[PDB]
Amino acid sequence: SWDLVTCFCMKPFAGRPMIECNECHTWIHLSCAKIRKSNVPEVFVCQKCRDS
Amino acid sequence: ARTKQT
Ligand SMILES: [Zn+2]
Ligand SMILES: [Zn+2]
Repeated sequence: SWDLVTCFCMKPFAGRPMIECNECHTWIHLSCAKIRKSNVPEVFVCQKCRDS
Repeated sequence: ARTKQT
């Protein structure tokens, strides 16, 4: 759990808020994605997916 | 979105 690395920042979950990309199904940290806890989008597509 | 720890 705690040490599982999935985000493109190559750093682990570590209990941090995360959001799953709807296109590549990768868990990304909210901070890395530039998303606030108070304003989570209903559909999330990560930057890697957006860059083609 | 499918989130955790939010
Ligand atoms: Zn990250
Ligand atoms: Zn993606």
